[PDB]
This record gives sequence, C-alpha cells and structure tokens, in this order.
Amino acid sequence: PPHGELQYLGQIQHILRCGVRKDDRTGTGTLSVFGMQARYSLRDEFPLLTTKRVFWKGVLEELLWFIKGSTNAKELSSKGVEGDLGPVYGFQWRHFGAEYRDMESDYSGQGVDQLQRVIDTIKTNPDDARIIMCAWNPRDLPLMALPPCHALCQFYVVNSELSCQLYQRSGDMGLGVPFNIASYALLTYMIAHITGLKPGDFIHTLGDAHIYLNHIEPLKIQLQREPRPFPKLRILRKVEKIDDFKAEDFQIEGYNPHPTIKMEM
Amino acid sequence: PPHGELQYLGQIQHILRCGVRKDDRTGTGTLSVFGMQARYSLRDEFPLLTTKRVFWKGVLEELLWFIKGSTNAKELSSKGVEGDLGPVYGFQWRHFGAEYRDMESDYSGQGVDQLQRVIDTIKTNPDDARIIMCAWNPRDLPLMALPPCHALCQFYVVNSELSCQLYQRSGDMGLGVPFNIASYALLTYMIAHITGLKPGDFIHTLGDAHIYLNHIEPLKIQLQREPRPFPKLRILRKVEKIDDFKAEDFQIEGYNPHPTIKMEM
Repeated sequence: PPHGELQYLGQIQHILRCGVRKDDRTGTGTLSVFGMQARYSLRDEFPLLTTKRVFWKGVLEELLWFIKGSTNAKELSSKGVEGDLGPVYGFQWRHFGAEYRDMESDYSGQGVDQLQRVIDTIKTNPDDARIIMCAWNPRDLPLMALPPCHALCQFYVVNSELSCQLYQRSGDMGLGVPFNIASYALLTYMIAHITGLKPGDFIHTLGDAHIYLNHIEPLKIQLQREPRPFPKLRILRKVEKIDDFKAEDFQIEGYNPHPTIKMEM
Repeated sequence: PPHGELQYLGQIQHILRCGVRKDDRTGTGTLSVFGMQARYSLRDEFPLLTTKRVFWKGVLEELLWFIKGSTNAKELSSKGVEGDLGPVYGFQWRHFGAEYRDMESDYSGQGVDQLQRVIDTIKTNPDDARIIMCAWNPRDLPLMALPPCHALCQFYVVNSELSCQLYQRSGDMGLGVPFNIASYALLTYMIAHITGLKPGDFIHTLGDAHIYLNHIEPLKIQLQREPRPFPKLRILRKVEKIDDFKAEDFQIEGYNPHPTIKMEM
C-alpha cells in the first residue's frame, strides 16, 4: 500500500512535465493543469507532508482562528503566526450571509452557522448528501451579484467513519496545497471527534492546479526526497463543542520530515 | 492511449468490489464510494458511452430545454422525450436568484444569467478562475436558508481550448452518470463554439458515487463489453448566440454502441 504523499509528488511531476504556461490575475507566470484529485487516509495516521517540514503550528492556530469566526489579524499574530481583515473565511463559516460591519461588532445569532450546521446534520442524518459548507474569496463579494464560491467542503459518513472532500477552484501546488491538506484533514479530525465518529478519508480536488515559476527549482529538489511514514494526530481531551477546542488539545506524534523548503510567496 | 470509457468501467468495478452499503433518502439501497474523478478528451471525439446505447436525442433535447430556461414539462415531451416543473435547472441557469412565479410568467432581465455570464467571462478574461455556474435541487430551496448547491460546472481556457469540470455532490453511476457525461460534454462543445474556442477536456468529479442494488446485475454484464472508439460530434452551422442552437444543428457521427441496457429508475 503506497504512501499517500506519492500522489502529491506525482501531481507535481505531472504539472512540471505536462502543465501549460498560464498567467494568474497578478500576471505572475504558472505551469497549469485543470482537474486533479488525491485521497489521503485519515485512519490511524495524519497527512502532514514529510518531503518538507510543514508549519504545523500555523495550520493549527489558523484553523482555530477560523472556527472562532474572527476577523482580527492581531488575534492570529499574537499566537505567533488595523487588524481588521474583512469577511474572511471564519466569518463566512460561522455567520454566512450576514452583512459584515466591524471586527468588534457582535454577530451572535446572525447569519447561517455553516460549521455548526454540518455538525448538526451529521448528528441528525449522517446519510444526507447535503453536508456541505462553502467559502468565498472576500475580494469577489463586491465584484458582482452572487459570485461563485472559492472552495467547498462536502462531508460523508459510512460505517461510523467521517470523510471530507475539499474542492478548490484553484490551488497553489507548491505553497498552498500541503498546508491545506493538513488544515482540512485537521478539520475532519475535529468534526469526527465532536460527532463521535472516526476519521475516514480526506479527498482533495482541484480545478486549476498550478505551480508558480519560481517554485519549479525547489519542487524539483523536493521530488528527489522519499516520504517518511505519516505521523499520527492525538486529541488529548474529550471535547463536546467545536468552539471548545484549543491548540493544547492536539498532539502530533512521530513527525519526521525532510528539511524546510522556502517557496517565495 | 487507452479508451476514455475504461475509466467509467473501472469506477463501476471499483464500487462493486469495494463500495459500502448505504441507503439513499428514499431508503433504497446502494453500494457507495466517496470521491471520484474521470477525464474525457473532447479533442476530435465526443464521449457518448459505447458499452450501452445512450439516448442521445434525450440528452440533446433536454440540454436545449435547460438553455431556454423553461419550466414547462410539455415543452420537453413534445420533442419526444400541469406541466409546471418549478424552478428547475434551466430557470436557475438563466434566472439565478429570481423569485419563481409561473412557468408562463415573464422573467426577462430577472435574476443572474449564469450561463451568459460564463460565456461573457470567457470572452473578457479567459484566464479568470471564477468561470463557474451552479445548480440546486429544487426540493432543497424551501428546506433551509442558503442550501448548498447540487452541482457546479467550472470552465477553464488555455491554448484556445475550453475545458469543463462538473462536480456533483452525488452521482447515480448506472443511470445518471453516462447521461451527464454526454450532457456536459455537449454543453462544453456549445460554449466552445460560441466563444471561438476548441473543446479540450471534460472532467467529471463526484462526492457520493453510488450504484443502486438493482443495477448490479446489468452493470456486471456491461463490464464484459469492450468499448468501441468514441463517435464525433459535428456542429453543422455557424452559431453566434447560445440561445440560437437547435437540435438540427448537431450531428453525431460514427456512434457504434453495444445494445441498450435497461436500468430500473
């Protein structure tokens, strides 16, 4: 049974070999392929990539900040990772459809709590095919009426196992993708924990899968590296509500990665 | 270069072999797998499956009916495939967000024309990563505020080639999937024609990919059949607007399928 990380490495190689030159909205060049998918088991292991050191603390702290529904940058930097960030992902997760005012405003009971709704739906009908939440790039919101989402997460339950599929309309393969694999795998562990299920698979699906030109050389070196067995993720405490999770509740065990690779943002 | 239909057949086989028993909302049993993807080239061929005869006339007539924005069942049966169907896919495509009244009402300039917006976006910025349209199951609309979509189509342009990715949150592999491959591949040919591009790939991505229990025996027989080379699709007329297409503008050439397989709906 091959290491799950071989999928990521195969995809990078495929884009390098077969990808087409295409510019992003900033005009920076990429190599691009449309339509990709990879499946990472969450059963007794956690897919934090090992062919380079992934910044786990940032993954964990950022996700917890999303879950809080915060729109304050300072609330994130203080953890070690003015300040008003607008209706970012967290606000959309917990207060979907609410008119954003101030980051200091009170949004209690305003908008749709997509995150709690996913959890509530898992509890009331685990077979439901509508267990979905979506997020938008904030810049899209005033651009047009009813802009399309940037990403969606669909959840699925069978045999007491929770799976999650993340569809992103575009994915930065060098910098963004490894981080997001960890991030949504972590989210699935949290939701599984809350709903009394065990984690199953995390499936990552992309529209425009691209590599920035300045990431090509570092990525070619990363490809020469053999994956080490994935670590495990332990939740150290019995937790009842998703808002109750804290960074100290989580422990990554046996993470043995290759050295950090810097990719220019 | 293997026949594209081998993907569909491999997926069916995988679900039969590895799928888990799971009930649909009607309580009818299925075998289910979460997360699938397949890529069908549209370059000089058209993916109308050959291991069974697919009803091309129904695909073509239904799509044209969607494009019209019609909510009248009679307007479809009359082509050979009371009558008020509600805010079905066509209404959502052309009048997204508009309050549905009567199927005889006048919706001119009401709602967002998602379909024309996709076309307009392809023409104004083919690199845009937001070239997306979405559809909802009508039954979901009064269920909750802001229900998630049932399907989305993302388009992508590179080297003068148009590709389309259809993500459906669930897919009936026996009956629905072959029909939808033809349907969205056809939609991509139409949009490509309108925008002066050539068709590239159609990528079909599923959340809950399932086979109904009563389709298992027919599908096992279908698996014994070797695909014949895909047919071609010809557009017979230069057409300028998507609303101008008629069924007579299209010609399937060299379709040589195995016999019809009946699957109980």
